[PDB]
Amino acid sequence: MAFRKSNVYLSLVNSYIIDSPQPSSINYWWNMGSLLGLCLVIQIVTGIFMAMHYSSNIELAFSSVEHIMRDVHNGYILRYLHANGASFFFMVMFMHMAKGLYYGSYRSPRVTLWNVGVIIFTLTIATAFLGYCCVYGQMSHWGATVITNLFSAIPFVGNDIVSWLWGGFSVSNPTIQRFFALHYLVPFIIAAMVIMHLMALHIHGSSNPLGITGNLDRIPMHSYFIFKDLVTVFLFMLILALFVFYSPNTLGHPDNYIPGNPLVTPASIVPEWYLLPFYAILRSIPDKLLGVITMFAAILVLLVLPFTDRSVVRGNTFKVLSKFFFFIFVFNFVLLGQIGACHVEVPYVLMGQIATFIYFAYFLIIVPVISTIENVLFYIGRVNK
Amino acid sequence: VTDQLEDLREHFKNTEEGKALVHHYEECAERVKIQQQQPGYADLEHKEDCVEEFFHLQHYLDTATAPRLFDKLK
Amino acid sequence: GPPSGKTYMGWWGHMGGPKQKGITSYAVSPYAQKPLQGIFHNAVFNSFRRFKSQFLYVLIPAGIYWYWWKNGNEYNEFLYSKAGREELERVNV
Amino acid sequence: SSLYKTFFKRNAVFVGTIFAGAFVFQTVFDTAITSWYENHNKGKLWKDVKARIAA
Amino acid sequence: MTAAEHGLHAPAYAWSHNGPFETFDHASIRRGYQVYREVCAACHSLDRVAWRTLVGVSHTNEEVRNMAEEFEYDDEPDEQGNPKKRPGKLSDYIPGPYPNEQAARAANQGALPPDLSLIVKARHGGCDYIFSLLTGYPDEPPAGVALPPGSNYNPYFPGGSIAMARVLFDDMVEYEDGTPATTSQMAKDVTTFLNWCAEPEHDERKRLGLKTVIILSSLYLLSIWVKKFKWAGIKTRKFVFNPPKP
Ligand code: HEM
Ligand code: HEM
Ligand code: HEM
Ligand SMILES: COc1c(O)c(C)c(C/C=C(\C)CC/C=C(\C)CC/C=C(/C)CC/C=C(\C)CC/C=C(\C)CCC=C(C)C)c(O)c1OC
Ligand SMILES: C/C=C(C)/C=C/C=C/C(OC)[C@@H](C)[C@H](OC)[C@@H](C)CCc1oc2c(O)c(OC)cc(OC)c2c(=O)c1C
Ligand SMILES: CCCCCCCCCCCO[C@@H]1O[C@H](CO)[C@@H](O[C@H]2O[C@H](CO)[C@@H](O)[C@H](O)[C@H]2O)[C@H](O)[C@H]1O
Repeated sequence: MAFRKSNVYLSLVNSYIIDSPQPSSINYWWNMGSLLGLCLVIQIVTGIFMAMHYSSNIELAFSSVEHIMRDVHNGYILRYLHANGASFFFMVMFMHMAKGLYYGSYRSPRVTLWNVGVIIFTLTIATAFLGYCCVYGQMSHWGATVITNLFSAIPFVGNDIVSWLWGGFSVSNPTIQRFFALHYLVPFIIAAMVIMHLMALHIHGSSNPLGITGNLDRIPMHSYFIFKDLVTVFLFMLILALFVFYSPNTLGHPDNYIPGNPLVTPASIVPEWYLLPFYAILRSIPDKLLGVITMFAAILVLLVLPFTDRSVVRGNTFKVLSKFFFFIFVFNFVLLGQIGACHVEVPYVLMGQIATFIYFAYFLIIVPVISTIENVLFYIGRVNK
Repeated sequence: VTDQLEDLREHFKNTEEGKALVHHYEECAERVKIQQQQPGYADLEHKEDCVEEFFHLQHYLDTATAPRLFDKLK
Repeated sequence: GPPSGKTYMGWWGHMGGPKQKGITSYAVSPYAQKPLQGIFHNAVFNSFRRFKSQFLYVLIPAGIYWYWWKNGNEYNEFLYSKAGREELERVNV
Repeated sequence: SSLYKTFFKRNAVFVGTIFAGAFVFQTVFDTAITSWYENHNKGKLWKDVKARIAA
Repeated sequence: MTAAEHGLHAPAYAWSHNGPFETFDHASIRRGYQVYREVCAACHSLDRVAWRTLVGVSHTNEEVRNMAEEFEYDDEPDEQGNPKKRPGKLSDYIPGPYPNEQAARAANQGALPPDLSLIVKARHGGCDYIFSLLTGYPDEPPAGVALPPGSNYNPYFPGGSIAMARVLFDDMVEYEDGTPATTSQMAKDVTTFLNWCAEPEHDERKRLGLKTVIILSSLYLLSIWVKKFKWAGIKTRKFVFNPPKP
């Protein structure tokens, strides 16, 4: 047989990237996964090169990043790639997840695939938070303060967990040094989780836009999808480049260009954009404990979809009601984000509480009710007795 | 020479729209000093200011001066 | 090697699909085809069709949310202006 | 296009020629861009400001 | 939130450096430095800017050396261990007016003048904001505004009450290049200078972006074409079904 198939190392490459049978009809929405691997690589490479010039001590962290920006040859390119890349990593992840939601990718036999994906999402959010704290700007200090405090809501031992996470009385040197060490570690755990994600993907293969079997017409990954992936890889790089070179700070917060101050929390404090919908959810609950529980539940509820989707067909392509409510969900999510960016004021507080309800109602009420109705509609529209 | 920005501002404060805006600000300023001279002004917790009317004036001026100021600068 | 669990996808030669018979396919080398320039005149009016069926599913939910957003924002602006400070004290606490 | 068949004659361009052309491109392209860029910003550059200075 | 608390929205001025193909105006940077030295430097530090970065940007190697030497910096102790000073060199960072935070607050009614090295990037509005703030002090605050003692009114600052008084006045600086030193002109210059302080890579960054975007755009258009070619056989493929007899 060909060497690519006989060699122990190359056969892995062959089965995953060359001869892997792909359903002939997958569309550009199936290009997000490769884009995520590319994002992971960009974050790791740029972070290691910057680590070479970074000091984690709380007294030097902010200046060491300014040093990367001013004195390191091409340093600003590395930092801007890393920062803007993190944002692009989230934009693509949301699209990858939304694609799964729309096409019923979370369904059997891909439940394990979906569950591992949820874990990766949690780890990615934690990784970005740890990195954000390393800059040690104003948003870094308060973000670290607020987020480590999320654990104080745990009854009895909560405050002990926080003092342990901090390594002291408050967010200080011990805190930033351990957050940098952890920021360096997690990306590699994410890499291992991605391999487990690809392993689950390999046993059943990708799904397709029709939601039915792809077994009757497959085409090799090599050539077709390798070059098709190339198309979105360049488009992705072009757009990332426009931000990195022409508008590098548009997706960030001006307060992070101010060294962290333990005695003053800016009135302008706003979480990173990709965290806004979750932030809004927490803010909508006027209780400390319930606020943090509901926010975490907003992520874990994604695990419920394989069970609440009662439909007999995979995906929303041929489902009028499901398509409509899917978009209600998407735009409701964007609203949650817009609410997160707003002040805790009158119209906003109530809108956030209603949007929060709609968010949970989608998975727990709308999908099971609507999918059941659609099941019945499909039946009575053709059975003549 | 005279400041280029002050020039363009003065010029626009004297247009039809500008006069209308200073008038509304003026009518507010008048109403305010009358309330100050009356007894019990210190303890009222409902003192009116004219920031809003002032902002409308300043906003109009900004909108007209901003796109022109630099052609007059070096 | 070690026994592998049954799945819903095999590999070339045993994909796991049903036995096919009666279907005949035809194709022509990309080399023998008209170089990329014909995707117009014949493939232009045909396009844009796969969004004429979908835009309503996107637009209506979008509209509902944009309106809801605009309304709440304009109301907040009113509440914090002079004219609405009376209503503000009412709806606030 | 017969222009292609004169240089490469129905065969694809080989890596060596691709690599060679890349080194050439890099130099040419950079000068072309720097020239346009500096010309587009004539008067604002330090080169221009230094000319108006004498010390 | 109320307009006063939010602060007046700064308008968009036509900065010569706005635009993908635009570099900073280096003459304005040069002038901006003078305004900083003669006005701002009395209360504002510029800690992140090293003398050497000025060379080839706004001043000559000689001019910067003279400027650095006007300041004394701590040197290495002598043969006997006693401390000693030294004139400044290009490797040094522009010195600040105050020795520590406490001394800075004492000289400003308890307020702390922030360092201006990143001020342009550390505020929404960027150049538009900084400029507007400097040229936006009204001779008298709007009617009804109870301004605290030692404070000043500026509509562009959140809350309207700012601890920095107007410091720019017509002809308070004598521009070396003969330019009329009006307040709006001086504001336009320091701001341009401060943008460079915060973004020294600006000119070079946009030049690299131009090359990067051209190469990537081409690669993008090219990949589309290559993909369509590699897929032509599949896209135009045709099927026919002839039901098998039993
Ligand atoms: C998927 C992985 C990663 C993500 C999502 C990520 C994300 C981030 C984020 C959001 C920041 C702050 C960006 C900013 O400056 O505003 C950051 C900073 C940083 N990251 Fe990462 N990071 C990742 C991997 C890595 C790795 C492996 C390293 C290797 C050491 C690393 C090193 C750093 C350093 C040195 C900083 C500080 C410099 C800076 O602010 O850009 N990162 N990261
Ligand atoms: C770093 C993150 C990730 C990487 C590198 C990654 C990569 C991939 C790849 C290569 C594919 C195949 C191509 C495609 O369908 O796009 C895939 C499929 C899939 N992934 Fe991910 N993924 C990531 C995160 C996630 C997350 C966060 C989820 C969900 C919460 C998820 C859910 C899925 C599902 C369900 C599929 C199957 C889609 C289908 O065939 O219909 N993935 N992923
Ligand atoms: C044209 C020269 C100057 C420039 C460019 C300038 C610029 C600035 C800027 C941008 C701020 C920050 C405002 C904000 O937080 O948004 C500020 C604050 C301040 N400046 Fe200046 N400044 C100048 C001269 C001066 C001088 C000479 C003094 C000392 C008499 C001074 C004292 C202060 C103080 C005390 C603050 C604190 C404001 C507060 O916290 O309320 N500045 N300045
Ligand atoms: C059936 O479905 C599939 C499918 O199976 C596959 C495989 C793909 C193709 C896509 C992929 C295989 C994506 C895979 C990506 C990854 C596994 C990324 C893993 C991440 C990493 C970060 C790798 C680790 C990297 C390093 C150690 C290098 C960094 C450090 C360096 C270079 C050292 C620097 C230092 C010095 C001193 C020079 C599809 O597109 C697809 O659907 C269409
Ligand atoms: C060693 C690792 C540790 C201790 C922690 C890791 C795990 C935590 C998370 O998830 C993994 C966590 C990021 C959370 O996830 C639920 C996100 C949605 C956070 C959402 C979030 O962000 C904020 C933020 O960014 C801010 O910045 C200025 C400020 C903030 O208040 C004003 C917030 C905030 O109020 C919330 C809820
Ligand atoms: C990841 C970093 C990027 C590195 C550079 C990217 C790769 C560039 C590869 C450039 C040239 O690689 C080149 O490809 C062409 C096919 O396209 C090969 O050509 C081969 O196939 C073509 C096509 O059937 C035949 O006409 C030709 O006679 C044959 O030799 C050529 O021998 C090889 O040398």
